[PDB]
Amino acid sequence: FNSILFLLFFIVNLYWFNSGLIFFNSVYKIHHDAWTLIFQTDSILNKLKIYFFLLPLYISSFIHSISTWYYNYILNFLLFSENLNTNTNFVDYITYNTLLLSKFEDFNLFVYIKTLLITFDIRQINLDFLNEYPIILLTGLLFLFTTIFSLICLSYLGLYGVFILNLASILLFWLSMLYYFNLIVSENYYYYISLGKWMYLSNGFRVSFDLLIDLTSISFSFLTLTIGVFVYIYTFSYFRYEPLVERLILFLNSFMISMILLVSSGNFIVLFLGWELIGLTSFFLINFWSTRVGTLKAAFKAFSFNKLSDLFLFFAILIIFSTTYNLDILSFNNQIYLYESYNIDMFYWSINLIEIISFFFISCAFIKSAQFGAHIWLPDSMEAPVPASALIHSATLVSAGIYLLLRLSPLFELSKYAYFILPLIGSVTAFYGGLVSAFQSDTKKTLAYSTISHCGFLMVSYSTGVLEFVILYLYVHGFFKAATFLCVGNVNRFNRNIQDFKRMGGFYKYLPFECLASFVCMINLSGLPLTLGFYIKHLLFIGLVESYTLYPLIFSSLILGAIAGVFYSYRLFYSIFFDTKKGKKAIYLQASRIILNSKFYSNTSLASNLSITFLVLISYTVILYLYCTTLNNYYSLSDLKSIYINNAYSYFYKPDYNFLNAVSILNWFVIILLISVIYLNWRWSYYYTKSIDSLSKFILFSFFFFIFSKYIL
Amino acid sequence: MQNAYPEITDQHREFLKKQGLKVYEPKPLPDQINPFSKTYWITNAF
Amino acid sequence: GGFQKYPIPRYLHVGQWIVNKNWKWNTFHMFFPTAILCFMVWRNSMISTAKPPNYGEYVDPQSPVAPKAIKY
Amino acid sequence: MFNLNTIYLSRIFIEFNFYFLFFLFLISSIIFYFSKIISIQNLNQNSVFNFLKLANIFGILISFFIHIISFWFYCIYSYNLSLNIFSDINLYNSNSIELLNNSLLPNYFKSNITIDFFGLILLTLAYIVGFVSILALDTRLYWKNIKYIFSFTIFLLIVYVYVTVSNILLFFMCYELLLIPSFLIVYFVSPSRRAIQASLYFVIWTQLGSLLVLIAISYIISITNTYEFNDLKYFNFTNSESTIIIFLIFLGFGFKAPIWPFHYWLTKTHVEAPSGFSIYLSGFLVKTALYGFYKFNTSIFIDIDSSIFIAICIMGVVDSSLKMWGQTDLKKLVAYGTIQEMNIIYLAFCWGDSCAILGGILFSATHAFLSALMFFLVDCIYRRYHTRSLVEVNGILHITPNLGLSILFMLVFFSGIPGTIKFISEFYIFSGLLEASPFICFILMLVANVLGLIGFSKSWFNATFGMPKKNTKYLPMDLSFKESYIILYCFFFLFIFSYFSSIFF
Amino acid sequence: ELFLNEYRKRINNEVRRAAILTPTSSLREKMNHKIADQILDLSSPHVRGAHFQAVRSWTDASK
Amino acid sequence: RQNFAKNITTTDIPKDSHHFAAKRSGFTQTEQAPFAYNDVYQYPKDYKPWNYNYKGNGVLLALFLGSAFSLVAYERSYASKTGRYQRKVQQNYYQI
Ligand SMILES: CCCCCCCCCCCCCCCCCC(=O)OC[C@H](COP(=O)([O-])OCC(O)COP(=O)([O-])OC[C@@H](COC(=O)CCCCCCCCCCCCCCCCC)OC(=O)CCCCCCCCCCCCCCCCC)OC(=O)CCCCCCCCCCCCCCCCC
Ligand SMILES: CCCCCCCCCCCCCCCCCC(=O)OC[C@H](COP(=O)([O-])OCC(O)COP(=O)([O-])OC[C@@H](COC(=O)CCCCCCCCCCCCCCCCC)OC(=O)CCCCCCCCCCCCCCCCC)OC(=O)CCCCCCCCCCCCCCCCC
Ligand SMILES: CCCCCCCCCCCCCCCCCC(=O)OC[C@H](COP(=O)([O-])OCC[N+](C)(C)C)OC(=O)CCCCCCCCCCCCCCCCC
Ligand SMILES: CCCCCCCCCCCCCCCCCC(=O)OC[C@H](COP(=O)([O-])OCC[N+](C)(C)C)OC(=O)CCCCCCCCCCCCCCCCC
Ligand SMILES: CCCCCCCCCCCCCCCCCC(=O)OC[C@H](COP(=O)([O-])OCC[N+](C)(C)C)OC(=O)CCCCCCCCCCCCCCCCC
Ligand SMILES: CCCCCCCCCCCCCCCCCC(=O)OC[C@H](COP(=O)([O-])OCC[N+](C)(C)C)OC(=O)CCCCCCCCCCCCCCCCC
Ligand SMILES: CCCCCCCCCCCCCCCC(=O)OC[C@H](COP(=O)(O)O)OC(=O)CCCCCCCCCCCCCCC
Repeated sequence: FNSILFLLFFIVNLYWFNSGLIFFNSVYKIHHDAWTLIFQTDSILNKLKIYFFLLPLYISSFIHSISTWYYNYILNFLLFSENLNTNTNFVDYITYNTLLLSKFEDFNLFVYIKTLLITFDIRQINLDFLNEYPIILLTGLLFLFTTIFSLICLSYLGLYGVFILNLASILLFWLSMLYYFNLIVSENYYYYISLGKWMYLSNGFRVSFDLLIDLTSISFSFLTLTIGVFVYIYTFSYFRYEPLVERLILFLNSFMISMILLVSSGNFIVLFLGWELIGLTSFFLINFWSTRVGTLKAAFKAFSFNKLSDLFLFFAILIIFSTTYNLDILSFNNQIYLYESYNIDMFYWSINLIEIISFFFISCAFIKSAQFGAHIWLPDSMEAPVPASALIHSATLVSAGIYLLLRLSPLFELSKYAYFILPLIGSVTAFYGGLVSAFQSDTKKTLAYSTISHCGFLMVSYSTGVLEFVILYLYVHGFFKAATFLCVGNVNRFNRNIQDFKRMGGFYKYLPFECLASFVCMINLSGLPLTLGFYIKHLLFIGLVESYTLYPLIFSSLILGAIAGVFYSYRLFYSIFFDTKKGKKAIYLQASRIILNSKFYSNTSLASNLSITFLVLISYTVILYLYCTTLNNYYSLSDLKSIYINNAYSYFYKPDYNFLNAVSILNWFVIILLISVIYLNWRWSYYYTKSIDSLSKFILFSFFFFIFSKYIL
Repeated sequence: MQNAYPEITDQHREFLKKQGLKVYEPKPLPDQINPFSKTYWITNAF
Repeated sequence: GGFQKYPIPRYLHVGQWIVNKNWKWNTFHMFFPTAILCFMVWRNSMISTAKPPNYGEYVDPQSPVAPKAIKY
Repeated sequence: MFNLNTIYLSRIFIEFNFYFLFFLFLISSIIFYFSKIISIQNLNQNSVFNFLKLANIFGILISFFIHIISFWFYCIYSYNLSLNIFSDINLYNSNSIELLNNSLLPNYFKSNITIDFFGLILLTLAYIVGFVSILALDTRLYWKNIKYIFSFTIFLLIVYVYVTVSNILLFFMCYELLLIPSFLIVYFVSPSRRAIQASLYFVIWTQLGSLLVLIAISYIISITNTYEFNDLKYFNFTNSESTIIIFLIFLGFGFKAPIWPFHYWLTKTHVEAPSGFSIYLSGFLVKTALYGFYKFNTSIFIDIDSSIFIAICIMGVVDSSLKMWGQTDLKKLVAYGTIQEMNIIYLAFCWGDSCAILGGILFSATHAFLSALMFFLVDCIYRRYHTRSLVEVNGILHITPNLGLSILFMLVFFSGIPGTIKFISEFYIFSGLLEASPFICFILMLVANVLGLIGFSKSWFNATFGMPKKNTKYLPMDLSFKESYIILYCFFFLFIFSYFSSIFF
Repeated sequence: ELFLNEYRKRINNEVRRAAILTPTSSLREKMNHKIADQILDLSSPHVRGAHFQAVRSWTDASK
Repeated sequence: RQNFAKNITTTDIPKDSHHFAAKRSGFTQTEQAPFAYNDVYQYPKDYKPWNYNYKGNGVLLALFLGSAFSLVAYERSYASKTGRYQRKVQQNYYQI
């Protein structure tokens, strides 16, 4: 009973068995059918020699025969089926199968072991295999199951356990998404995956659970996931020292996965599922402060609007199913043109089928994008914690309508109602949100109304009909809105949950990183000259159509909304950071104590600063990649699957003098507004006269500098 | 079931082949994905 | 920053300020099995995945893979 | 490959499960009557009440397992019977296979058993809902009402004969037998004092419809002397007779299956009845009426416009949905939800034997399970918090997290999320109604799924959320294992029944 | 009736296959063929997709 | 109310008799009499009230055996449907 002796005997037996296998294989090759003539020779000496020298083969065959006999008995017992092929007795069967050695003819122990070892070898995996089969599904399922199981098992996973588990899952998901983003956007790669036959929806119909990873899906998915990764990293610092941080983290993960499922939906049933899931998870995030009933009122407002949108979407899907006996998104997109000519007989009116379907879709899209009239819930949804607010308002909850329009664009291209309604409502919402945000005094409310304005601009861009411009606008707005939301969240946490900047002043020194990060993020968000966010508005005005009947109102509202960005950006930044100290004495004194002076001193989190920095860097890189893909001379974007060409790119490639000078009007309007917000004095100061003098110096120097640059050189 | 797309000629196919295009052909499931594969069952046992 | 900590009843199974000593092993035994489950789901679903042709490939209209209309 | 063995196994299982239940009930009753001079509980650990509870529970459960097996056998049998009829086209060949009865047990009431998918769905609902309700009524049965432990076994036997009979008179008698046990339960087991009047309202309101159905049955039997339920193919009712029969049948069965304005009794009984018996009532006892209406109206040929009946059903749905908001009582709110769902189900049966019946059956199953879930949640709230009123109950989630989670997931399921038989049934009904009358479909969907849904969600969310600062010395602990697993099983069924074979749906 | 619905489901699946295989360019050109005519010919009057009843005369049922 | 017997014989109740001790000397003329039973429940160490504390393999084995039986039964059913004693595995399988 020695382990060393057992191992040595096992190794010796392995070598003997391998040698016997090789010998039998060679002899079998030589004597395919005549091997028995020598193996089973009647000679006693030869029989004994063969048995002794092939004992490992014989014992292995005996064990295999016993195992096969027992397995066949078990199968017969369980299935009440047949016999062991034949009714051979136990003795006859075992003797025959043990004497038979042909089972080893193609078997080599070393080769088999090597195959088993190399089966798990990871060197083999290649990009080509990944390109053939998408690993995005494997990582998304990982993230989903991690979130679900973490929700269920909270006691097992403490604060740190939940954070680390979900961080690993989300990082893997984001890296895979990043890998496939390059292929889908430019290389014309898209996948249609099916998990199975989900449900039966008619007498003989059964819809499968399918996902569509296309350019339209990936544009939203990658943006949401990239924003969510850094929001997740930031939340652990924002909700620092809170009773319930795991709950908030898991709610954020749930909302992210719900939005990902919605955007990457293969059929209307999955789309509706994702729609309801984002609604429910947004409700939970808004109602996070469950103890308070004041929060429940805002949550219930959002819930009612979401249920109305669900009604509209469900009715539209029912109309589509009744018309075409199909719920597949691709099939519907490629079939809708045939049924365009059809009408539906309703109560007393014959409504055009496309018009009614597009009416319901646009209604639900407006409700979820917080357009004018249906936006009443968005200002009240700010009761959620800042990470949840950023995620919902950047690219997750308020872009659902934009995703719907982009995915079902072939439908709306043949919609008279869409043509009339999208530009008017978009421009009105843009103007309303911009002006209200400019006049707003609270940080979260300002960001919410700015989000409403940018959603209006997105609607107007879709009305223009350049899906590339819409996608660029969506990406820019989402990234920079999220970054600004994180910055204001740090500011609010420092200011002790007081979100109004009337009590904020001189925070530049107390939050140095937030000041500069907010400066960059706001100049990019509010379309300002010489910034990454100027081109989105420039392209929107390039593509704006002029055949509308309400074009005067549409254009005036668009101009006012576009200019409104400057006021809110300036007010937010200046009032928060560089205005006179208006906050309570405690806020400043508690942090100005000399004892706190240390290398570790900070009023924010190092992880939060790093998360914001990485978010800004990645947003810049991705926006540049999209700009190169679309706005470059060589068009390298993937197919959008739309046959409607707007001609808008003509005024981007070869603009005429008329349009070039027309854009200057808005440019100079913005310039005058900047001069007003900078040099305008509302309060007496020691620097009133010197401020007027500086304005005079700037005007005269600008004139002379222009003279020298243009003429004197 | 019957062909839906309009037909093309064998001469046109040969012209495309000379130009360097390839005929799309579905590929068999790899051993890892194939559910009737020794690799698949070794993975299951592991 | 956060709210002041207050006592939570022992009998009540709630998540207020819950931290687990064995969170490392808990995470280890909650991550890898989930990864294996997702791998199984992924390999099951890949059988029913569709991809368009590659860059140098064209679909022959008369090949079986090409779409076929219903024959009455 | 279908063989006669499967046919006979199906028939034998169906026939013998009934006798299994009957013998269990007979033995339990004999023990109960002959063990004590007076049939009341002896307040000690050695009472026969424990044995009777054990026998009832694990007779229902084992019969439910056998019913699963027999239902699967029936599905195979019906599918292969349809294949046998449809497949062969030769004129000389015809499927004429005759089966000989067993010599072990007799045919109850000398009737040959006939089973249908709707009947077996109804029987499965009976089993499951009866199991839940019996599990609920343990705290109510004490020392003088222990005789009502057999009420659910009696219900199961009545429903078994109801769904496994091809005789019109036996069908009607089984339908009418359900009144006595239910009335006795409400009268003697209900804690509240208003249950005394609620029971009388229930009896009178249901008996008016019972009399209407009795008049219809008398019209059918007196005119057609047949009772086989299939000889009606060879007899045609004139227009006047047919319209009278359909009106009587619809009104009579709508008295039981609540329709506007005949739901006053339902609201009263649900509010004032035992929390464990409300589950059984709403889940099952209102669907025997739907099954009977389906059978009668599909057997009779009707040449009348169903617009009036559709209008009645839609008015009931609208009325219940609009009233949902104004209820602070959770039990009454769930009762209004039951009225809404039952009216939708009844509307699903207004087009004769069209494909609407499939959606109606699926919606009946999902409503049974959903109503059981909702009434069980209300029962848990009332039993641990000694009130079922929104003003007195607030912040359930923060003291009983599992109960609050159950409420939230119940609301999500009630909303009709995809992946649930609730969503599937809504899809069936609305897809049909869109083509039948699109504007009516829009109005129905709008009302039910927005206004009624918001009214329903307001009270439940207000109860779940908030801050329970009142009566801190009397706060409960949490759900028990029994309650938690009942809730989990309801969720599991609502989710997984969507994978049931689509052949019958 | 189930068989006609199956025809509609099959043609819808073929349209999805065409959409995935063929790029948006020439997709409508290739669809304006047997496939589009069959899609229109399998509309609601001819196949009962999800309607409660397929309104058929006795002659249509016999056919 | 409950009428079951507390003192079961299937096993001995875990208990600790040292937490509470009964006074037996030094009484006063105003002090109440001590208590006779002072045993408290003692839980097994490493018992976690927040989970099921289930350490058996019976459920897992039952589920795995059910799944394996379902797999083999489906294999046999497919062979019967194809009219063969066993599955005829093809040389190549494609996506579908
Ligand atoms: C407190 C509850 C309150 C409830 C009431 C309130 C309800 C409403 C509110 C809800 C929210 C509040 C409650 C939640 C908090 C609870 C807190 C708590 O109690 O903590 C302790 C609780 C228990 O852990 P523990 O106390 O530490 O230890 C328990 C024992 O040690 C474990 O002992 P063991 O290791 O021996 O395990 C025993 C067994 C567990 O035994 C059971 O649970 C018996 C189940 C019998 C069948 C019943 C139907 C099952 C339907 C599917 C769902 C499976 C159950 C998972 C839970 C539901 C989903 C989340 O484990 C298994 O083997 C799992 C496999 C189960 C599969 C069975 C499938 C049957 C057929 C189903 C239909 C056909 C499917 C075809 C699929 C085809 C291929 C895709 O915390 C958890 O661990 C949570 C687990 C959550 C589920 C995930 C893990 C299982 C995954 C199974 C496979 C599915 C995943 C993907 C597979 C992909 C490949 C196929
Ligand atoms: C959106 C809504 C979301 C809602 C959900 C949110 C998430 C909720 C999460 C929390 C709740 C769920 C997860 C946790 C559940 C609890 C897990 C747990 O561990 O609890 C511990 C829990 C409490 O532990 P305990 O107090 O110790 O109680 C132990 C049990 O009494 C018994 O334990 P045991 O150790 O005594 O094991 C007993 C076992 C005994 O196990 C065994 O016997 C297996 C080993 C022997 C194999 C046979 C060998 C024969 C030859 C002898 C060989 C030598 C001896 C070998 C054995 C040696 C000993 C090991 O017997 C059985 O299990 C009988 C089953 C038999 C029928 C089914 C399986 C067979 C199918 C057919 C097979 C055909 C082929 C085979 C043929 C065989 C020849 C005829 O125990 C259990 O896990 C029991 C199972 C049921 C637990 C509750 C399950 C609830 C599931 C809820 C699902 C809800 C789904 C909702 C989906 C909604 C979707 C929208
Ligand atoms: C008539 C010519 C055709 C154009 C028609 C339109 C005329 C111009 C209309 C401009 C409306 C701007 C509204 C901004 C509201 C900002 C509100 C806010 O945030 O608080 C105040 C913030 C300051 O916020 P604050 O926080 O620093 O202090 C606020 C102090 N209290 C509250 C006391 C007021 O910004 C401003 O004060 C600047 C706005 C006032 C000055 C407006 C000058 C307009 C110059 C127009 C130039 C036109 C150029 C020619 C071409 C135009 C057409 C192409
Ligand atoms: C086979 C494939 C995989 C099978 C897995 C099936 C999973 C089915 C769904 C499981 C849901 C589990 C919920 C657990 C909730 C635990 C309690 C909790 O979180 O705290 C409650 C909190 C606080 O709880 P607490 O701290 O008082 O108590 C925790 C401990 N207990 C409950 C045990 C006492 O209360 C609330 O405010 C309610 C919040 C509910 C939030 C629910 C969000 C769910 C989001 C899921 C997103 C999934 C996306 C899916 C995408 C794909 C869709 C096709
Ligand atoms: C003409 C023929 C007439 C036949 C009449 C039938 C007479 C029935 C008499 C019932 C007596 C019940 C008490 C027996 C003594 C129990 C002793 C005990 O508890 O020790 C534990 C021992 C053994 O326990 P154990 O620990 O070995 O657990 C294993 C249990 N068995 C053996 C069943 C697998 O006795 C029992 O557990 C028996 C429990 C009996 C009660 C069962 C209740 C469920 C419903 C069935 C009741 C009977 C109705 C008929 C069958 C159903 C319909 C087909
Ligand atoms: C809703 C009321 C409150 C709730 C209680 C319910 C009570 C009413 C229940 C429904 C009764 C039937 C009403 C619809 C009848 C439709 C057919 C019809 O009459 O049209 C003329 C019919 C149909 O005619 P037709 O024009 O269609 O075709 C035949 C034409 N001729 C004859 C000329 C060839 O004509 C008749 O033959 C007259 C029949 C009159 C029958 C009226 C009495 C019915 C008595 C039995 C039921 C009593 C129930 C009482 C319950 C207790 C009340 C408190
Ligand atoms: C560019 C992506 C960047 C992000 C990647 C994140 C990680 C993704 C997960 C790893 C890849 C999995 C898919 C493999 C595809 C494939 O089969 O690729 C094919 C190769 C073999 O090549 P061939 O099939 O072509 O011959 O597969 C293998 O070699 C299988 C070996 C295992 C691979 C990792 C399995 C991960 C699942 C969990 C394992 C848990 C182990 C036990 C823990 C206790």
